[PDB]
Amino acid sequence: GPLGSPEFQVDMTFDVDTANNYLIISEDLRSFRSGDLSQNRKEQAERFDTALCVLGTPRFTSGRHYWEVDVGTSQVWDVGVCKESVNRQGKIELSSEHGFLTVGCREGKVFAASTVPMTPLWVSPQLHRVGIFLDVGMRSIAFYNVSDGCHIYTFIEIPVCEPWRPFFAHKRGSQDDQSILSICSVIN
Repeated sequence: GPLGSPEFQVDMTFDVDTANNYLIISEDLRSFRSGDLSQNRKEQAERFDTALCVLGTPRFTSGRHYWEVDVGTSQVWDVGVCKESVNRQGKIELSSEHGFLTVGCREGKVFAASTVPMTPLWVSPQLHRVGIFLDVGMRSIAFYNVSDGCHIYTFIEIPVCEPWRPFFAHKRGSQDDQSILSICSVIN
């Protein structure tokens, strides 16, 4: 991607204790998608019971951290970070005032960031890979289009009193829809 300083690439995976019942994760724990059946999993506070969401395993409390998410052909998604202390049961309101700093896409390729009110975004029609840079020191989190390094939105003056957990969400477009969200990779 456009990340010039590789040292900040945070190779991660998803945290299964957080995934919602209707979310199927891959074996390498770096891809997922909502679905038909209900994966009856160990019900717990760390797991969303209603919304189709998962959390990256990391827990950032300081430093600069970068990771990429491929949203492929998905039509409905949300990416970013949420506070470790956010409520995971019931209605999840994507609001920076509820602890959610995300960028999302809805039906019709409409883009929006979770500010208060929501900030509309005009991103490339061919977008499919989002670059995220969490900078706790600068109290900001930025989003980028990985295909050309174009800046999408940046949140500033974000609170840094508790760990920030990578956030993810996805809902199929149709029964046949094969779209998936996958975290991206590695290095040398």
